[PDB]
Amino acid sequence: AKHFSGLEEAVYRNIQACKELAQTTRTAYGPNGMNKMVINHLEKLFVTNDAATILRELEVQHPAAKMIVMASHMQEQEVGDGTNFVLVFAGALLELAEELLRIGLSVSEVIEGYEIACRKAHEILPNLVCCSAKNLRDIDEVSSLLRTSIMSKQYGNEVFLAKLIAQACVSIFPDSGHFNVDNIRVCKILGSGISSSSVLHGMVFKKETEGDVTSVKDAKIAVYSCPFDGMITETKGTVLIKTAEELMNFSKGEENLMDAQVKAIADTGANVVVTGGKVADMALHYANKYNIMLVRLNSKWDLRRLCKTVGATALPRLTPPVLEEMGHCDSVYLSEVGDTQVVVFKHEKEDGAISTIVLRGSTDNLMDDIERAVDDGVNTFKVLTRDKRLVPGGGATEIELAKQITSYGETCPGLEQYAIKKFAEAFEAIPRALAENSGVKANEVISKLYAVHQEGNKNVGLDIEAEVPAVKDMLEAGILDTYLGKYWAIKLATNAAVTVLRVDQIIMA
Amino acid sequence: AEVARAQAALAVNISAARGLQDVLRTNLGPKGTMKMLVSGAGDIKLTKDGNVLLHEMQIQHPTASLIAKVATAQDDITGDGTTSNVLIIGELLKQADLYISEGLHPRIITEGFEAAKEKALQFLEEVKVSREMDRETLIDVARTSLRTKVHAELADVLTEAVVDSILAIKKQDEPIDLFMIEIMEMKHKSETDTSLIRGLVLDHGARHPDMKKRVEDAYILTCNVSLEYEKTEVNSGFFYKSAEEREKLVKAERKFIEDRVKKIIELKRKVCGDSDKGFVVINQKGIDPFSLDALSKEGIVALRRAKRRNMERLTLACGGVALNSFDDLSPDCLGHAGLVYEYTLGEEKFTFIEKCNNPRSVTLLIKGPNKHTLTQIKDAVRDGLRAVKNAIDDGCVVPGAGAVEVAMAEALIKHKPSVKGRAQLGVQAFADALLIIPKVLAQNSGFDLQETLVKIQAEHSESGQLVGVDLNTGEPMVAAEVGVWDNYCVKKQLLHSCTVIATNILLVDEIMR
Amino acid sequence: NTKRESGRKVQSGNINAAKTIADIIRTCLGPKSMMKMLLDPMGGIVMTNDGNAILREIQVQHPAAKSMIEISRTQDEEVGDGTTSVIILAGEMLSVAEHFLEQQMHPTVVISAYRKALDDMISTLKKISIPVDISDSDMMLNIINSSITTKAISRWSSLACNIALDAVKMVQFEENGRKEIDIKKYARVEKIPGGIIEDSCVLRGVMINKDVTHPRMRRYIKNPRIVLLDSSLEYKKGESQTDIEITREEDFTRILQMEEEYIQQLCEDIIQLKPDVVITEKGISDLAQHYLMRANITAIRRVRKTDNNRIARACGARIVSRPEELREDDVGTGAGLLEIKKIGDEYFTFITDCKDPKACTILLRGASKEILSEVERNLQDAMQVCRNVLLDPQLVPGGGASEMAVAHALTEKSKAMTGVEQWPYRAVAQALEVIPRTLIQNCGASTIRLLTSLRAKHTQENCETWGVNGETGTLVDMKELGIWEPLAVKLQTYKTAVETAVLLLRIDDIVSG
Repeated sequence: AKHFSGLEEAVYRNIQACKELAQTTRTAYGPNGMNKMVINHLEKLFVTNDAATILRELEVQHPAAKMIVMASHMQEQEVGDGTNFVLVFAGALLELAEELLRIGLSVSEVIEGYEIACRKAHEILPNLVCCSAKNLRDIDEVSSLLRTSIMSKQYGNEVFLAKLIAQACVSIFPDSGHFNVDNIRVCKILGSGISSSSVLHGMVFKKETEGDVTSVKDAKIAVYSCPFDGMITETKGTVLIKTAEELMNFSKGEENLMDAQVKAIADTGANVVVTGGKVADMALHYANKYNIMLVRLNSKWDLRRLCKTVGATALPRLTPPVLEEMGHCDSVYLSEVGDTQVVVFKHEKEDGAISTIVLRGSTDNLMDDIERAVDDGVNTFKVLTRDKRLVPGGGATEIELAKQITSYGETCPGLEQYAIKKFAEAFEAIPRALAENSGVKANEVISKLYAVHQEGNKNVGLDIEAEVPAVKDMLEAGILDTYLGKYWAIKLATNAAVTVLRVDQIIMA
Repeated sequence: AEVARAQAALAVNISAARGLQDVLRTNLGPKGTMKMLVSGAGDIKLTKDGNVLLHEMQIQHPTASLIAKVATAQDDITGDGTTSNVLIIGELLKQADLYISEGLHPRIITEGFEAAKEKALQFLEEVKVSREMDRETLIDVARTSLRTKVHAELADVLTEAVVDSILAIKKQDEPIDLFMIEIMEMKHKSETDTSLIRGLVLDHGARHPDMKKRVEDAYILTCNVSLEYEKTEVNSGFFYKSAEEREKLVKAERKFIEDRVKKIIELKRKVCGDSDKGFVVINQKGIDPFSLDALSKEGIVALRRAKRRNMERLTLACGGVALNSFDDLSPDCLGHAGLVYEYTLGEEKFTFIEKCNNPRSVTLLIKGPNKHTLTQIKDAVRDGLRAVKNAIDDGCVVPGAGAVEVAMAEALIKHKPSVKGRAQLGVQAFADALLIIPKVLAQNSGFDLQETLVKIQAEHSESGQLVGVDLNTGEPMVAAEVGVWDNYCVKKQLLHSCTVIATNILLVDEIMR
Repeated sequence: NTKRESGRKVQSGNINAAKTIADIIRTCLGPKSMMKMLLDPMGGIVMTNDGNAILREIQVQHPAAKSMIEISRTQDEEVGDGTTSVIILAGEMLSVAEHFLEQQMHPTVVISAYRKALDDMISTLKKISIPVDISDSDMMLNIINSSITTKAISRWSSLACNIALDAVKMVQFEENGRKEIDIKKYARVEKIPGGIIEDSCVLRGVMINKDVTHPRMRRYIKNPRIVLLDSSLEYKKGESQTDIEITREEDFTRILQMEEEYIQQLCEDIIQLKPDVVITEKGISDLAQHYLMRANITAIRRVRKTDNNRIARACGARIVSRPEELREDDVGTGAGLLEIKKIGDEYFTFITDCKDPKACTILLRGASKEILSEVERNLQDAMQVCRNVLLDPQLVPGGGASEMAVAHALTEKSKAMTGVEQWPYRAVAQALEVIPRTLIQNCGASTIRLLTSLRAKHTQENCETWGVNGETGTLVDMKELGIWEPLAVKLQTYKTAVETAVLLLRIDDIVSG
């Protein structure tokens, strides 16, 4: 770092971050998501509509922001819609908390008041348990619950994506009591429409498939990054291609060498060779005759997905597999995935933990936007598995916490009296984020929600009914939340907010 | 080259010293605030702990070196109070400045500090009173000692936990912990938490289907290196650099593996019978799959990944002695732990050893997924274990939260010396230096810093009461009745270390480039 | 290259350089003290009461600065104290004298005034020197104690006394009739790890710590005989290179054993003849030592010829070629005790010796290994007062009273004599008086008013039996107070200072080539 003086980090650094955070979740949160352009070190267009992703990609130069980054990342694992919340609740509380400081309120006196308010907020949340639904045998129930999560993360086809994520997540384990984070793995294959994406189960290798079939039930695999150019460690790993005379004997010789390799795996157990290494011209010929599958050209990502599920372990050497390097899948077969030929394995009773949604788009640009919707939606299913408490649609949750917190200023006083009040406004930052998206007055949005006085129903979503004002029931629309989502978000948000607010000058020479 | 002489030169030293203390003024009590420190190495250390902040990086001055040197002395003995130290030295200097600037000598102020200080050590011996070494009394000190280091919430979680660590001595009373330090750190759901595990816990463990999960009669043999190579205590080389080399390394691991396992199964039979008691083996390196199958089936619990730091502690706890080879060892020299059980939480395995023969090791398990949380909670534990440790050793403890500061100041009563008045300057400056501790709590809290202090002086006038500024509301109170007391060791070593440092600053009137 | 600058221009540059050094050390001397802080170029803190230390670590300048470093080094070698004193005297004299007498115009007269102030000073200071006995310990006790607490040590004062006092007296020179000055090398101190004061022995002889290092090398023989090479050892110890080839394989084997073979031939000679001590000035090894231990003969190794010949007088036996050469005794007795105490696996042989030149290395023990260092410094100051008393039983009852005593003495004489000499002689009178005035600066009040009472006291009562102490800054009967300055330090410090100030006055060219 660099040196600082006059307790600058508290007044100055805290508000710089607030803004940096702002408007990358103050318009890509709620019922319509919005694209932001991120260019990475290998430059390409990348559209983000998700809070956790855009921060991983950014290099945080502010030390004030970095705390807040970590808490968003916990929330990415845990909810995938409490991740959008960390930023907006946290930034807003510091802006308001700065105002209090000027009056003379001490930094910790306010921190007391935010903490009794948070415990209190959590007491209100069982009054914001409005209806309970949970069928994990029904695609129909699941899709409505995910629907507000994926909405925030996409501007596209909301309804169609909701059926694909629901179909994957239910179908894999409809009797599980807990679900996994890498239970669904993405496969990102080029071509076709967005609404031409589909659902398979088990591992898909998105890279080239060759050999020739020979089984559809015996799906034993052995995983290598070791090439078959002429690399074998049971004998010598040297090639002879630097001499013209030898190179010719070697081309002819590669045929027989390849037969030794293929058998060497298979006999001890394989039917499909997983090969991150490369398969020569002559090599490709011997496997076609012999009739063992090849899944050629596998990058590190492709091989790791495979290893983690089956417990097959890769080496850069080729020797017959021991049992720890052997995996098994319930099935394999060769059929097109989205209308492109690949290998599809099945897992849904072997160990599950890998389903595949094929993300399609004639360009990689269309795919990233749907990558965010599914990946966040994995972890939203993991909340609905654990509990059934159903929390109304976005932004309709937020009003009631604000109304009962205002009561909390009046009944408690102290020097915490002020802090509690700004805790109240700070939950209103979330529908003010929707007012800022809609581009109409903040104040008018807030006015309608208090006037009808409905608490757990009414909010201004993103519509053309949000342009000339109206209010709508987000309790009944297929836009629902869950209890734990909000319980986690708030807890880690208040964790993050308070602790940046403590900071004082960096002392260095 | 350049040389600054006389009172001009002394200014250059004291002004710097005062400015460091001003920055750190923000810290102290829980109504203080964490300070963000970034050295030149990245990473956000969020520490309010003064000792950590002085060492990792701090403002360059000559006096930067002095505030750290005394921080170093304080921490090592007592292991609390390094925030506290900073602020009194500062306020002493302020007072000393007013007189020299009038047209007085640095040296006469200095001598009067020595007279002043000596009366104050003697003041401690009266004001102190014996309090229990029973668990709940130590809660009330632990609650206070944790609060001067770090924030309120962080202080509250650790109170009960830290007390149970230091209580599990053998009636071995020292100021510091030496072997009850074990740091285990975990990225977990709970954002901040500390768990009490009594006895020494092992870094990771191996588990097999046939292995004994619950073991009630564990004869530990502690081994080091390894089942990969016979006759070793440090690792052997490797062969894989060529294609041909790979095959060889794996093939002769069969011989190495084959020699080792034999030793262990024959020793198990002497000690346990067949399977009638349980046997624990400590691998500090890789465990080969072939050996995991045989040991596990047999009734032998293999453990994978232990430290050299576990190895030292394990020996004291079980009564066994270390071996660095997997070989036979006499039943006598094996340790006994009467319970071993493995709790698998998150992605790590914590295997406990409980029923410790000799408890001088305990383990605190730090939760915190985030880097920012882990650094807060973990660094509070260390200064916390040693704080409470001072209290159990100490037979007498002193009332706390500025209780003693205001008493000493009034008693030391102006116009008591008459010798030359050289003593008068010092005894007068030292009165106001002590009263920094009220002042900084009052600054942190509502109302004006001196406004709360004059009410403390007034209540102090009423005898039968030691009155200071609360840590949790910044108001006047009888400290004693609330329970907020601080160990003797902090308060004794404070006086010696503050006087010497600030004495030397005034002695410096030549600073050479 | 050549640089030309002439006269009074060069002579100011000298003042400028000297005085800046002199000022803080003028405060550091006395029984009150200051600190000269170095700000290092690498950073960090080093601070001393000694100006030369700080000059050495950085800042050397052409005129005065190099002169002050060089005279002060000679001073350490001599008495061992007063290293501090020289530099102040040299700078105050050059400061005060030069300017008034140059504007008037007379450089060479000033050089002759320095002589007349040297002549006066010796006579008057010797009259006030009071005889005490060196057969009465309680008298020597008072003087030696002051030297210790001039460094401000009172903890380790008592221990220094008991060792030093007896020990230096036994040191002679190799004239043998003296006694007197026992300048370092004929007195020394060497330290042994850790220890405590109950492990301290008084040692009036010399100790060899590379004598009996094993429990199979000489136990206790009251008087040993040390056998010099010759005909019971050999002078040889090396490898032969009669014919050598790198091509030859057997050459590598031959060359390395030839070292070892030679050592066995030396060590076999001692075995066959039976010494009880052998001395080698070449320096044997551990491994060479081993062969001597089966015969039960101690080796003294890593020594030097001047040490073994003095040590032979001390031990109680003269230098003999072999144990079969026995002729007329140069010393037939010399050691009163042989004592051996073990710390680690290294044995340390103490040998008490009376009235022989020796080397007189006395034992010491600190509280720790660090403290051995501080203890060794206090003895360097203590053994100095023993050589002072042993030389001249007459010594000053000074205490800064002494500088003052001479200063007033000269003022009286300048007035009486009249003549062209009186103005340069009056200038130097005053230079000497600046110094005791600074001691009163630490104490308080108007320094010059207090100094006036000293002036009146010198003619009326006494010069310095009733003098001034710098800790009171008032007149105190210096004899009753038991603060006495060592005459030997004051005599030499004042001789060199005039000369270094006199050298700079003579210089009126500084070239840089």
